[PDB]
Amino acid sequence: LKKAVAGIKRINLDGLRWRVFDARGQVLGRLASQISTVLQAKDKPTYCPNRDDGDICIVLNAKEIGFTGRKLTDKFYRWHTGYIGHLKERSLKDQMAKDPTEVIRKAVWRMLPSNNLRDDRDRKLRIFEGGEHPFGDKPLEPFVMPPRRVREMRP
Amino acid sequence: KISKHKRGIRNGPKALKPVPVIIRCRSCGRVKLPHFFCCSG
Amino acid sequence: EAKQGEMSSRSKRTGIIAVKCGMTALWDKWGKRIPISILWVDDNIVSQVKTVEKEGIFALQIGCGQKKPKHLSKAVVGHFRAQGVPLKRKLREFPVTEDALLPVGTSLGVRHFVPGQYVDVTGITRGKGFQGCMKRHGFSGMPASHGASLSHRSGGSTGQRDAPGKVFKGRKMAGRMGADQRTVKNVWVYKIDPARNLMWVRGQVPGAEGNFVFIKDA
Amino acid sequence: FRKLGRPAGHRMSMLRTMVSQLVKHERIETTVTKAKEVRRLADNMIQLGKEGSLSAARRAAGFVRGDDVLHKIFTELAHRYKDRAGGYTRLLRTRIRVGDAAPMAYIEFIDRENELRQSKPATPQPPQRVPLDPWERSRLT
Amino acid sequence: RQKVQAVLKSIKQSPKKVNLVAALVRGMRVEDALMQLQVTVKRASQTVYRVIHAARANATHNHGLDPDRLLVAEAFVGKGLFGKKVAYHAKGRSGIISIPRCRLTVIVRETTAEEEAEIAR
RNA sequence: UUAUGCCAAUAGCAGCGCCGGGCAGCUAAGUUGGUAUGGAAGAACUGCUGCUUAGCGGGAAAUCCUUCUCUAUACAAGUUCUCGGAACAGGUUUUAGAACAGAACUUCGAUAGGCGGGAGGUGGAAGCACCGCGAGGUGUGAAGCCAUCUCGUACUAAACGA
RNA sequence: CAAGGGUUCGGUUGUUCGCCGAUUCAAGUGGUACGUGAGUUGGGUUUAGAACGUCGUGAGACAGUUCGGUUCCUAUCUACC
RNA sequence: CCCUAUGACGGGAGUGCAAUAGAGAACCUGAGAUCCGAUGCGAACAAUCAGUCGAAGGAGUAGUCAAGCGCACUCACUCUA
Repeated sequence: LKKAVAGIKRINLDGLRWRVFDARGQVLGRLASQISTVLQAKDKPTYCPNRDDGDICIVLNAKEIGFTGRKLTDKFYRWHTGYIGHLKERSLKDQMAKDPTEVIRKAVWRMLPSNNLRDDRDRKLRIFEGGEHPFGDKPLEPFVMPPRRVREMRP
Repeated sequence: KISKHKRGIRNGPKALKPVPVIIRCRSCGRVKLPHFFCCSG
Repeated sequence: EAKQGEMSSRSKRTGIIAVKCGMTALWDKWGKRIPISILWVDDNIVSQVKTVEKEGIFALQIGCGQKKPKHLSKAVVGHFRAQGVPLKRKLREFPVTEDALLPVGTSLGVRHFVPGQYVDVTGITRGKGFQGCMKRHGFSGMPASHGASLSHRSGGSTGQRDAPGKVFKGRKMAGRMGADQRTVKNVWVYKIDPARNLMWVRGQVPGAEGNFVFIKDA
Repeated sequence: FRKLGRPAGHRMSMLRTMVSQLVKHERIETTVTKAKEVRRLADNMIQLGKEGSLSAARRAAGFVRGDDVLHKIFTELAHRYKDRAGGYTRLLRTRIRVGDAAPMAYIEFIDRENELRQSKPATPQPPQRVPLDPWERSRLT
Repeated sequence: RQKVQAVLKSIKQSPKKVNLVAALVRGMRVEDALMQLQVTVKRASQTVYRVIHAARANATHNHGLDPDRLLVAEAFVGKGLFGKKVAYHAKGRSGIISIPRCRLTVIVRETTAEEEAEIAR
């Protein structure tokens, strides 16, 4: 739903930059920290820590995504519904067959700095688990992760 | 113990609302809310 | 219950909105007595066909009753007029499948319901006001010949420094009880009339002494 | 329906005095949600003026009291409503003032010299007809 | 001059009772003030009314004021003398109650140029 | 027991004065209705492939979805129709109710009262006639009354000229 | 493996425990300030009286026994309906 | 003396070195706690010894001065967050 997925870019400042993080389906944390930077504007020189100049960074195709080891069926997500007793728990297989966007959204949410600009930063983040995005007509800068991936290999 | 802050906050939402429509005996003097027996004619 | 009413293999047909008239007592051919409720359907009609295409969801907007321009508040006079649909006492929406989709302006009635099968009602029940425990939840109470200022009250949450003054979401005396409570999987409809469009049900349908009930499950 | 907050003996033994005074005098000024209550005894004591038999007179002897407002009823209120079928009091809402926020209300009869809302004319009732249930009024627009 | 002033001293009805009603006409037209006052029930309204009408009359008898171009600009209360007294309780424990008194002030000015907003209302 | 002189028929009071009844309302000792299906993941436990790394399937009143309830202050704050003198507000009630709230009615009107008709409860009115000295009985007579329920009627109070 | 739902009445004792009688699908083990008195009870037990046995040479005590022995709070806040 | 109030301690007029609402009667000077105000900014999606340091803002806005009547300085200044 173009409306319900185009988000609230009618709320931020728009006039800075649109950038695209397309995980090629490799790795959660190494996508994540890169995001938590770009989506915190600490990567350009004019940083000043009492403000939000987070650029728009848009992640693409969270269906094609890779998380190594066998955490997939081991690391659940835990959450407490207030009502005595309850602890609603959900494995990552469940989470990924449900909506593989929420996963990374929550992860970077936790990585971002623990202050009340955190929500007011995620207000500058949008996701499609496809390559199909309606935020194309805007000035689109696809982004490249650092050239720092030696990728040690094992028998 | 609890100060102007809470005291004002509690006495406020008990504020006086100006009364709506209010009619007067066009010539018979008094003023009144609707549905009264001011007068006769 | 299948192969009846008017649909294909599997769907949900729309619900029909009626009025609790009272209760009485019938009998069967095997000479046994069943209580009876009479639900009056006031010429319910279709007033809006909701659309996943245009709006987003599949819903038939059945109106019930009769109302007058001196009784409607203009924002709905406009609705009814734009639909071009006779005036009704209360509106109600139902979500029903892609099939079982009706034309704007087709009236409904009790022959929509095949006898002998079941229904699900929903009647905004008969609250009692700001009741207290021992009736709101069937709590007990301390004796009436030993204990003072408790003869009819309740207990106390678990409580001590652990669970620190944190009464979990418990059970206290509370406001009224008027709400909508289904009677799931009702027992078969005795009889419905061609004219007069009533219908008798085995009994215990929620809702007031009139003005409130919905029906579905068929 | 009202209790007025009074033991059910004292409540009657007040309402009697109130209707009786409402008949001795012609107008009274009383708390509305109690005028809304004499609104019934006044009429059911007018009906006995209209009937006037020995039975329905010795019955009114119990409900009215104080003075011979009994005779006042039987003699003038009958003869002034021998036609008026129902509705024998006006119960206007003057809310004059009290010091207790208690509303106040004029209550007095209808076809007198100087009433408060100059009445409609006492028309005899039309006679009953069989009720029907067509439910045929579409009220479309 | 301007800001015609009318006070009333020794109003023997407590201040949190007087200001409660004064806040109703805290800032609007004198006519509708005198009108909402006589349809409120609270029995501070009679003194608040005495005061606003006395202000209007003083504003007239002093030159340069149109008692229809008037509207109360400011008005408030203020505690005055209250002659304390003893207060009794069970168990011989005593206390004190203070019969209160207060003053009220009203300060009016012409409706200088705000009719233009008012008609817009 | 006190009063209406007395008879007659009523009233007050005895914390309904005490009895026998008692509709609507409320309640349960009464009556209903539920204690399910379908779907996924998957416990030990079980099998079979494998190819020695692994592959999948059954597999529990268990977990999660489907029913019921609550929800857009769901701050990515959602969608549809319609009103624009529109929504309110006030007044008569209410199947709703502590105020607020909801819902009904607001004079081209049944909103409540009132009056007529029934229903529904008590259970043979008074006066009159008879039988007996009386206590008292029988007829006139399912009489007499009426808290509620329905049904007729705007007769009262709910328009509105702020 | 499993906490989803359950886990009874009555007899003597203040009893927790426990014994018992009658039942059930079963009559679970601990935590929760040995949950819970600004919710209730107040029987035990730790005030003053009184008495029995024992100890003290008396005044008195008894981790022995029996009888009787005022239960305060108008809810600010957090929590919650 | 007038003016609105039931009634003025009120408001004017007036005496007075005093404006006497900064001597109006308990009456000089009149302070802090306390209360109601008026203005300017902030304030109903953001959690706590309530701040300190930074700070986008908003607002009220001064001056000197050759140079030209502006602009460009006074890190202008003051509140605010």
